[PDB]
Amino acid sequence: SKKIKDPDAAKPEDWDERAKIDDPTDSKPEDWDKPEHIPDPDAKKPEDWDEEMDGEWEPPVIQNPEYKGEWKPR
Repeated sequence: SKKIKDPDAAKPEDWDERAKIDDPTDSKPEDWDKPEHIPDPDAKKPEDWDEEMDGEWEPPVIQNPEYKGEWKPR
C-alpha cells in the first residue's frame, strides 16, 4: 500500500508556518515582515487628481527597496 497525500510545495491554505511557537516576539513579530510589494511612497495622489474625471486614486504597488528581511537581535 501507499498514500498520495502530500502538498508538493507546502500548503498555502492550512499550514500557517506549519505551526510555530517558541519565542512570541523574541525572534521577529508578525509585523516586522514587510510586504515585498508596497504602495508607492513617492506618489501621494496628484494635486491634479480628479475623482470625477477618473475615479479614486490608487498608487502603484512597487517593490519595497528597504524590506527588513532577516530579523536579528539588534
